[PDB]
Amino acid sequence: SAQKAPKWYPSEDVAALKKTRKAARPQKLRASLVPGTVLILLAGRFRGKRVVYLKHLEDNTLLISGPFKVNGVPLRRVNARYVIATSTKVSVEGVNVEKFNVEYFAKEEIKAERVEDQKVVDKALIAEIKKTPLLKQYLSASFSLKNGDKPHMLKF
Amino acid sequence: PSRFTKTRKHRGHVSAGKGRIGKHRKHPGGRGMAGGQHHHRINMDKYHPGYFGKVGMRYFHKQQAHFWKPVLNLDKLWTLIPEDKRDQYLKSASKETAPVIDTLAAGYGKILGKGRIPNVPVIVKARFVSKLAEEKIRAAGGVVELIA
Amino acid sequence: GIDHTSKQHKRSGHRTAPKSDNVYLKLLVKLYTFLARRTDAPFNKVVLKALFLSKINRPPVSVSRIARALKQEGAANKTVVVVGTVTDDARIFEFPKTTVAALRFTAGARAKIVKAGGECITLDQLAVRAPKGQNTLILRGPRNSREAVRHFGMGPHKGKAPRILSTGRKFERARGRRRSKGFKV
Amino acid sequence: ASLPHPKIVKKHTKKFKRHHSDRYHRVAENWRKQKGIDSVVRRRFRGNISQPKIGYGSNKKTKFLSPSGHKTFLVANVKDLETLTMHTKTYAAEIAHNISAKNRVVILARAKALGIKVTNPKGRLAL
RNA sequence: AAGCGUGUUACCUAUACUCUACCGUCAGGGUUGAUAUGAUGCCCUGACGAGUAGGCAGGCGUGGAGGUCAGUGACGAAGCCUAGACCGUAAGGUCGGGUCGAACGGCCUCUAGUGCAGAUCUUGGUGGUAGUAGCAAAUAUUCAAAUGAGAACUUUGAAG
RNA sequence: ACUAAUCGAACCAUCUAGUAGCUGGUUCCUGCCGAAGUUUCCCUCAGGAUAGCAGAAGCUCGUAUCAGUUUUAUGAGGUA
RNA sequence: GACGUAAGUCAAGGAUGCUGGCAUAAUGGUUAUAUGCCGCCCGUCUUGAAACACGGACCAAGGAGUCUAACGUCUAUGCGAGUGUUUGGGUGUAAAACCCAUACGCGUAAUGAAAGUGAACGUAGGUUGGGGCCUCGCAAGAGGUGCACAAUCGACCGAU
RNA sequence: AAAUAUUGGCGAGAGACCGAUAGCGAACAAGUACAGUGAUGGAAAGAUGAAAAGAACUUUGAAAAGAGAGUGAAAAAGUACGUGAAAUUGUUGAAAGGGAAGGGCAUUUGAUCAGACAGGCCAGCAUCAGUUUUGGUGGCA
Ligand SMILES: [Mg+2]
Ligand SMILES: [Mg+2]
Ligand SMILES: [Mg+2]
Ligand SMILES: [Mg+2]
Ligand SMILES: [Mg+2]
Ligand SMILES: [Mg+2]
Ligand SMILES: [Mg+2]
Ligand SMILES: [Mg+2]
Ligand SMILES: [Mg+2]
Ligand SMILES: [Mg+2]
Ligand SMILES: [Mg+2]
Ligand SMILES: [Mg+2]
Ligand SMILES: [Mg+2]
Ligand SMILES: [Mg+2]
Ligand SMILES: [Mg+2]
Ligand SMILES: [Mg+2]
Ligand SMILES: [Mg+2]
Ligand SMILES: [Mg+2]
Ligand SMILES: [Mg+2]
Ligand SMILES: [Mg+2]
Ligand SMILES: [Mg+2]
Ligand SMILES: [Mg+2]
Ligand SMILES: [Mg+2]
Ligand SMILES: [Mg+2]
Ligand SMILES: [Mg+2]
Ligand SMILES: [Mg+2]
Ligand SMILES: [Mg+2]
Ligand SMILES: [Mg+2]
Ligand SMILES: [Mg+2]
Ligand SMILES: [Mg+2]
Ligand SMILES: [Mg+2]
Ligand SMILES: [Mg+2]
Ligand SMILES: [Mg+2]
Ligand SMILES: [Mg+2]
Ligand SMILES: [Mg+2]
Ligand SMILES: [Mg+2]
Ligand SMILES: [Mg+2]
Ligand SMILES: [Mg+2]
Ligand SMILES: [Mg+2]
Ligand SMILES: [Mg+2]
Ligand SMILES: [Mg+2]
Ligand SMILES: [Mg+2]
Repeated sequence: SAQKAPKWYPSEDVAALKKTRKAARPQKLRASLVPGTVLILLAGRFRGKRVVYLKHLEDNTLLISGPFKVNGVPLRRVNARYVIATSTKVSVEGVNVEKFNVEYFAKEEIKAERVEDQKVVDKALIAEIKKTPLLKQYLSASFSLKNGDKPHMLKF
Repeated sequence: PSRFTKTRKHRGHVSAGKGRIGKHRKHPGGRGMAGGQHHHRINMDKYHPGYFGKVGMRYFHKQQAHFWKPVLNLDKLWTLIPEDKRDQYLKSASKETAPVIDTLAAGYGKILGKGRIPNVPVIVKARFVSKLAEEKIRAAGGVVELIA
Repeated sequence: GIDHTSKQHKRSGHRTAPKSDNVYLKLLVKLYTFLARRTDAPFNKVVLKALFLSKINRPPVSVSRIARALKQEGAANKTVVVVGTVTDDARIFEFPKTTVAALRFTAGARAKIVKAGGECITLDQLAVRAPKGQNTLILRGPRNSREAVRHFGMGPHKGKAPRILSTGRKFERARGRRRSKGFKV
Repeated sequence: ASLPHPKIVKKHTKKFKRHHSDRYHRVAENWRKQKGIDSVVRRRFRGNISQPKIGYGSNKKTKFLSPSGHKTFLVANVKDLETLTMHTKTYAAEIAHNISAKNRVVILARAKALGIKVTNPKGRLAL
């Protein structure tokens, strides 16, 4: 014997978990997040791009189609804590966002479904963006901070 | 044994438990009973009173076998009868058949009176007795027969 | 920082176990630890503590000391309990018929108790027949009749025994112990 | 797979080297408490080495555990190895240093059959 | 005033205070008709943690001894080296690699000539200084030849 | 002064590991506790004994007896 | 505990749910270096040491509370008014183990210088407490008995 | 006479003794070498390999020797011989360096390294629990 023995060994039995009191409850957003509000994306592939807030998905992610024909941003999700909510809104009571959910954006060349979904949703967006002037150029231009822009004093 | 001693624990510690100030030396107060009347007097008077001085008569050529006289007490007197046959005498506590206890062969020179023997008469053969030891033997109906 | 009123980390100063490595005494401690915890009988807690005691802390109990405790009124039928050794005493000539429970009996003590009509049992037979120690009688032997105690507290005017090897005249019966030689203690 | 265990906290991954074990070669790095009357290390002055003390003791739920989560048991032959047949998750085997190369093949094959983790399954392998 | 006096707030930061975790110590407890078979165990609860001289406790290591592991080993024991790895708060333990060649460990106990940084310690070995200080008294050497691997220094001749 | 580099008593061996209240040193870890330099005596003043401080072992009991505190009542004191 | 009529739910005696990347030197460890801040040389005597106090140029090996006679406290063990086989004898697988008679030591008696004498008036005393036990009480408590121990007054033994 | 003594002599048997700075001063040509007029003082020093098989032969060099070759399980065993530590040193490689160096906490950089797919590594978000910090605002005295 190179080492003697443990006279008794610790049990191989695995303990079950104590029943935990953490119910899952729905997330309340900050009040500045209302559907149709224009948002800036602060990170991602589309850093700084200005998008329209369309739907609030069940997995606590915002649904945005800042129109693809306007600035190249497709139908995709973003985290709520990673966007800037702007004071200016655009009416979204003509867009059908019901079929878009977590399963529409589940993982497992673009789909023929996804190219046609984008055109349907932004047709009611692009047409109603034209109601008030300069938005189409506003959303087509990315946001940035200049030599003196202080976000703690800036308004959005 | 060595491995259980404080010397093994004191390894690594400089003074080995003897102190840095006192600095263990050879004989800081003297040797043996030095200074029993001068600088160890308090210890000798507190713990060994009577040590210094003279007491009574000398005794040239003392032989302790002159003064050999072991004492047996009455409450231990019946132990000199053997264990088995002792009970026979305790019943029928009467004269004309009384146990002869010869305390000299049992190794005793004087019989003392620490007392309360049973009421059985008994014949005690002793070199010496005390007045009270004899009295309780005769109060039980026995006799002290002096021997030499 | 805490203004400590008492010494911190102080041990209780009482034995929680016997220092003995007797495997059989450890079973008696194991049984009375269970008994003193699952019963509210004060006897089981007293016996458990006495089973930790050192050899001088359980002096021998004579059968004569046992028999004198049976002259108390109503104590005759009680079971004498001695957490220690019961010795024999030849100075006592009559012994009653009683049940005695002890850690140890000498051969003379066991002979005398049985010959009287009595019974000698161990502390686990006592536990079975008296689980709460009902009708028991705990006896302890004299602690301070030890010869070592004679020398405890030696000093002037205290009348204690000096620590001495050879006794007799010429051994500490002089100056310090009589007025004719200096002073008396 | 070891039994599930918490995160492993060491509280001091750095060896407690002896004071001046890098100043004099004659002073080995084996830890020795300073007994000096003036020692800044003993007196715990700021800027000096820390001293081993009971506050650094490992969590009892996690002490003696290797980073994989097993306790190491030193084995010398096949018979020492089936001591861990029922304890494969809580213990792993380590072949002793003096075991021959031809006997290491036997223990490694037997451990792989019983599903026993070996902490050194590469000793004396001519590869 | 970044000075002096005085007042107001805001702010900075101790191993101190609060809360939590982990370690240890102490104290109080729970736990046997399966204690889900280790009761010097497992677990609950609370508090506490500075330290010379010194005391006690629990451990780590070394030489040898009784027992045991039908323990390891010429398919490589012991030793040594190793900014390679792992465990322990630590004393230390274990593994890989290289070198090596014949014995040596784990555990339970026994025993001691049992653990080093000091003692102007003992014995041995080695440095920096350092290619340094120096190899300067006794007037003095020189040329050629020979020998020789090699001549300021040997031999011979000549001269001084 | 000199008496073999030795002289106000040579050198060699042994008694002899002479004694030293004096100087130096006194070898692993961690844990818990934790001082004194003051009392009396001593050919004592660089030292001891003694009491005190400290540790350990505990023992008898189980909230007592208490208390580096105050109040109330009652004394005492001869300093500012 | 809260809500809900209930069912059940909950933020109520300690983190769950969802998603992404990587699956290796990315995190981490070790080590070298750099940077911020900090860090005087250890040991010793000392009121006080980094000291312009002492020892230490370096390294290896050796290197200092041991053993014995007698003894105090405490602890463990065996037996117990006894106890101690080992001076010896017997026996032996032979310095071991096993077995044993008489003595002897200590204890079971003290005191006095000694000659000597030598320990129950009593339930081996009385009083105050005293753990435990007994009786009665649901319990609190009350009464009885009260070992050890503590205080005190007595009795007995020796000296005077 | 015997029972008793025996650190000398002779012959034996042993050891929880020491293991080459130990154990006798002396494991060895040890009371030797050496020192002192003398009395006296008095060391250091064991180990190639199983066997010498102790390196034939070639080559460079005046030679010592080197480089090969060879013996050998091994020349990382070559009589400067088992292993072969440290101090100290040479070469190579890496790194840093304005009046020392060394160290403690943390991280960057370089180099190096262990483990794991039947969840390992690093994260993001939501709703809670515990401890805090910073605001907005409401109702009362
Ligand atoms: Mg000293
Ligand atoms: Mg005087
Ligand atoms: Mg570590
Ligand atoms: Mg060291
Ligand atoms: Mg100091
Ligand atoms: Mg001011
Ligand atoms: Mg501490
Ligand atoms: Mg200390
Ligand atoms: Mg050993
Ligand atoms: Mg090896
Ligand atoms: Mg190194
Ligand atoms: Mg060999
Ligand atoms: Mg030694
Ligand atoms: Mg050294
Ligand atoms: Mg030292
Ligand atoms: Mg020196
Ligand atoms: Mg020169
Ligand atoms: Mg000249
Ligand atoms: Mg000496
Ligand atoms: Mg001397
Ligand atoms: Mg403290
Ligand atoms: Mg001094
Ligand atoms: Mg006045
Ligand atoms: Mg006055
Ligand atoms: Mg790094
Ligand atoms: Mg640095
Ligand atoms: Mg500084
Ligand atoms: Mg001074
Ligand atoms: Mg100093
Ligand atoms: Mg000095
Ligand atoms: Mg010096
Ligand atoms: Mg050494
Ligand atoms: Mg003869
Ligand atoms: Mg020698
Ligand atoms: Mg050699
Ligand atoms: Mg070899
Ligand atoms: Mg070699
Ligand atoms: Mg070799
Ligand atoms: Mg060699
Ligand atoms: Mg080196
Ligand atoms: Mg310069
Ligand atoms: Mg919260």
